[PDB]
Amino acid sequence: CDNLWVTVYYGVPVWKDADTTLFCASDACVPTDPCPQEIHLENVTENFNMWKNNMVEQMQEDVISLWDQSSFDPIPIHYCTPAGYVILKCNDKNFNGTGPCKNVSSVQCTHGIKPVVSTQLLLNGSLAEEEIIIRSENLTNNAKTIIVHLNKSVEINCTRPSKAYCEINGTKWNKVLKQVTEKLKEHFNNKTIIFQPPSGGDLEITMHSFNCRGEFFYCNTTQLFNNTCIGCNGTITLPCKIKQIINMWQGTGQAMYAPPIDGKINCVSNITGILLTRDGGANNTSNETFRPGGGNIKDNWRSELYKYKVVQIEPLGIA
Amino acid sequence: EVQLVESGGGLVKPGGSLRLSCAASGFTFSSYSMNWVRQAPGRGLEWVSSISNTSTYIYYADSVEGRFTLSRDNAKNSLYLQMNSLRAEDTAVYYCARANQHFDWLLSLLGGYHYYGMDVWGQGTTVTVSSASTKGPSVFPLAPSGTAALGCLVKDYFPEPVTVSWNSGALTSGVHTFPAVLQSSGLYSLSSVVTVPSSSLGTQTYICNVNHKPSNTKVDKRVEPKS
Amino acid sequence: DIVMTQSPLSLPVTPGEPASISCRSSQSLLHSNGYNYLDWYLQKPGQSPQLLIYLGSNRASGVPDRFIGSGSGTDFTLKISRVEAEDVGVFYCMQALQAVGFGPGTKVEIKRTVAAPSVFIFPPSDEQLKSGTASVVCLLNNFYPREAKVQWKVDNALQSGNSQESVTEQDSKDSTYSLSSTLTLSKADYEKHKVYACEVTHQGLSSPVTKSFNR
Ligand SMILES: *[C@@H]1O[C@H](CO[C@@H]2O[C@@H](C)[C@@H](O)[C@@H](O)[C@@H]2O)[C@@H](O[C@@H]2O[C@H](CO)[C@@H](O[C@@H]3O[C@H](CO)[C@@H](O)[C@H](O)[C@@H]3O)[C@H](O)[C@H]2NC(C)=O)[C@H](O)[C@H]1NC(C)=O
Ligand SMILES: *[C@@H]1O[C@H](CO)[C@@H](O)[C@H](O)[C@H]1NC(C)=O
Ligand SMILES: *[C@@H]1O[C@H](CO)[C@@H](O)[C@H](O)[C@H]1NC(C)=O
Ligand SMILES: *[C@@H]1O[C@H](CO)[C@@H](O)[C@H](O)[C@H]1NC(C)=O
Ligand SMILES: *[C@@H]1O[C@H](CO)[C@@H](O)[C@H](O)[C@H]1NC(C)=O
Ligand SMILES: *[C@@H]1O[C@H](CO)[C@@H](O)[C@H](O)[C@H]1NC(C)=O
Ligand SMILES: *[C@@H]1O[C@H](CO)[C@@H](O)[C@H](O)[C@H]1NC(C)=O
Ligand SMILES: *[C@@H]1O[C@H](CO)[C@@H](O)[C@H](O)[C@H]1NC(C)=O
Ligand SMILES: *[C@@H]1O[C@H](CO)[C@@H](O)[C@H](O)[C@H]1NC(C)=O
Ligand SMILES: *[C@@H]1O[C@H](CO)[C@@H](O)[C@H](O)[C@H]1NC(C)=O
Ligand SMILES: *[C@@H]1O[C@H](CO)[C@@H](O)[C@H](O)[C@H]1NC(C)=O
Ligand SMILES: *[C@@H]1O[C@H](CO)[C@@H](O)[C@H](O)[C@H]1NC(C)=O
Repeated sequence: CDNLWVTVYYGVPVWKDADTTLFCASDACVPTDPCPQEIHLENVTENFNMWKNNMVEQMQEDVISLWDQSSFDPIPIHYCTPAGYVILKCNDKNFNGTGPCKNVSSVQCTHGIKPVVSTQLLLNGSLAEEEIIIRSENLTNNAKTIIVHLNKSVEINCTRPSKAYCEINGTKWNKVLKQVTEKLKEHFNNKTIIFQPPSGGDLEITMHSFNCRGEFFYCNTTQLFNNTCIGCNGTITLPCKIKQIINMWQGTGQAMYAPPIDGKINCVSNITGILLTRDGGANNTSNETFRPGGGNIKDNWRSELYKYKVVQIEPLGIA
Repeated sequence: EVQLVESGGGLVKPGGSLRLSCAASGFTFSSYSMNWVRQAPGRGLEWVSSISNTSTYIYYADSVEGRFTLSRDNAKNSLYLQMNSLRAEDTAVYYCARANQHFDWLLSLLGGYHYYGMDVWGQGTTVTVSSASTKGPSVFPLAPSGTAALGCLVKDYFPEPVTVSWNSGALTSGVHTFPAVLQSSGLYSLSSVVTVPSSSLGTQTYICNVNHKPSNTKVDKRVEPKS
Repeated sequence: DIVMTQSPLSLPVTPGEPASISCRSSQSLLHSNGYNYLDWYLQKPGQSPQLLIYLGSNRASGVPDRFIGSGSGTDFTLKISRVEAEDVGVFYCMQALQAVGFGPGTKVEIKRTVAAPSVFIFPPSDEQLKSGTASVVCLLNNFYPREAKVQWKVDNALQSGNSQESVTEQDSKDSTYSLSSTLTLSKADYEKHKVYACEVTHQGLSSPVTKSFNR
């Protein structure tokens, strides 16, 4: 069913701003159409918002409906739009996060997005297409989330000996950390950036928590921000704990599990994004403090649904 | 009524711009799609663009996308078409015509069939694109020799048109003036001939009278048997 | 895109007996609505086009009932019962499924008891030789039908992309044609060779009878 022949929209706009019910699709969900469609709207300057979009909500609802009904491993899944409506796509290369981009086309279903459930770091995620790009709502309110969209996938190897661990090639770690340091320095009128392990609260935010094969690993990221790095350059192994019993990222309450088997339990993944936070208060100072925190899992879908925005189709649009 | 009147068109050097307009007068304008359709000299009809009753969903052709621009205001009851930048092959005779619609949902997002009834057509307006302007040298005829024929040749002129008449309007018996062509240099060139009873040669004179007006040059040429 | 074809690319008719031309797309035109998205237009010379049929078979107002549209899907057939001399035009076939597509035209003329051209040949004269080029002219006159070929041959060698041809229109009183082909040569390339000639093959010519000249 390849070929569309007529793939650009000319004339007065024909899409407003709303929000409806979009349904999952993969290969409950439906077969992803193997003939995706795209249409460019020339000389259309558009503006999107990644924090006030009524999508991350539906993603959270589908993820909860997914874990409730539940081998185990993330599945790349789309988000198709009902008839009469269309998803808009911001294809600009270096998108700040919000505001306007001037290269916008319209899909029908989004791209495959595997729902990763982790804090501090983002794994198994699409990389950006140019430089390290930062995203936040307010750059003054230090109690707001902070996303570092990287541009070099870094493999991680979390393994269980049949007190588990995670191996990471530390040289690329030091290099990507130097790059992130460069970009933060730029985004703060060239200030001295400094990092720190997370503060109080449950081990949910103090340790880097993630899911794997059914178990959950909480890692101590002590070394990953050893500022004497900026040894260090050799391959480095973070000891982590297979914490069976967690805090409910399932609504409200808790849950339980069963101890493991005498076999290798291993996840190799791609670190492709970072969740940080900020200190502040006493500033003053010639320094910028940063600890990883985030906490809220919605941020993850935020980080991966920035470019899409639902619109309602109707002719006669008015400028 | 019911009518559309076109305005615009003429010599415009390449890289330039132009504006055509269609004045609508006698129908409910804000209730029909409007379509622009050209026609090269010698070639056939070619659709150019289409725009809907609410000035939405504009379909451009291939040789027109990115260059031309179709605007509208359903109050002034006019069309407007902005041609830029121009190539030498856009030389055509442009036409505007209304057209019924039937919007559809099956063409990805939206999409109507902008054009399916073109009953009322414009008057047609010409648009030429070349370079420079010159006279029109009618460089001699010849009649080498049952019942022969001869005629004048008018080459290397610009622009259209030129008119020839034989013996200052005397002869029309089986005379043929040919539709001019466009040489690879840029100028137009045509010819004109007249079947003459062979015995009438060497007694009655045959003089061709050419009239290139955008140079105010008229010439009279004498056909001499075997020159 | 969508390719459109017509046939026959020329169809001489008679003021009286019927006629029919055909159009074929490359994709079917239905839309699950029952009626086809294809129109039929006419172009009378000098004057602007008209509209004959819209949406498959339905006839526009003002058009006589002698114009019948047929076909569905990919094959379409404009049939005309009875004709007269008001239809000497060019019948175009238009598609309206995706964007808008026209056809190549189906030129229509009158049928005429086939007559044969009287070819004439013209050298370029010393004044044009003094200028800077040389144009030799071959002429077909009072011939029918429109189909004829002119191949330029200098010293029996076949020419190529250097000749321009032009036809007239069906002459009013006789329903015949005339054609002129010009060959352009460099000022000296002319005097390089000796024998020039043109090669005509009209349909009313069993033998490609032709004309030549030296110098
Ligand atoms: C421009 O044209 C569009 C499309 O209409 C089509 O083209 C016109 C040129 C006419 O020839 C029409 O006969 C032809 O169908 C018009 O859009 C249409 O607008 C009307 C109301 O403005 C819509 O009517 C709706 O109908 C539904 C039933 O399905 C009702 O429930 C609604 O309450 C409403 O009345 C109609 O849906 C819409 N066309 C389509 C295909 O949906 C447009 O109004 C016209 N503009 C002007 C200024 O006339
Ligand atoms: C086309 O793009 C230019 C880019 O600056 C913009 O200024 C202009 O407004 C656009 N055209 C329209 C009709 O908005
Ligand atoms: C917009 O972005 C897409 C992909 O990001 C690209 O293919 C397209 O060329 C861009 N638009 C323009 C006008 O270049
Ligand atoms: C959004 O882009 C503007 C530039 O137009 C930039 O100044 C701003 O910092 C960006 N927003 C964020 C949150 O980075
Ligand atoms: C993960 O990284 C590897 C590098 O070997 C790359 O080939 C692969 O495409 C990446 N996949 C994802 C989902 O990031
Ligand atoms: C990543 O971004 C940095 C920005 O400092 C840039 O220098 C580097 O070339 C980028 N690399 C890739 C692979 O995109
Ligand atoms: C962020 O919040 C602070 C309040 O601490 C406010 O002064 C600032 O204006 C906000 N940011 C922007 C871009 O307005
Ligand atoms: C992950 O670690 C195991 C254990 O040392 C190793 O054998 C394997 O090669 C590692 N994975 C990759 C992709 O290198
Ligand atoms: C780790 O990264 C460095 C940085 O270039 C590279 O030279 C080295 O080969 C990497 N190690 C492995 C095992 O890939
Ligand atoms: C992480 O390790 C450091 C020492 O390397 C330790 O002081 C700290 O308590 C550990 N983190 C947690 C949450 O216990
Ligand atoms: C950084 O690494 C060095 C070893 O190279 C170690 O002595 C030091 O305690 C580390 N610092 C932190 C804050 O972990
Ligand atoms: C990411 O995907 C890889 C396979 O591409 C898988 O091994 C890994 O377990 C996934 N990440 C997590 C956190 O499970």
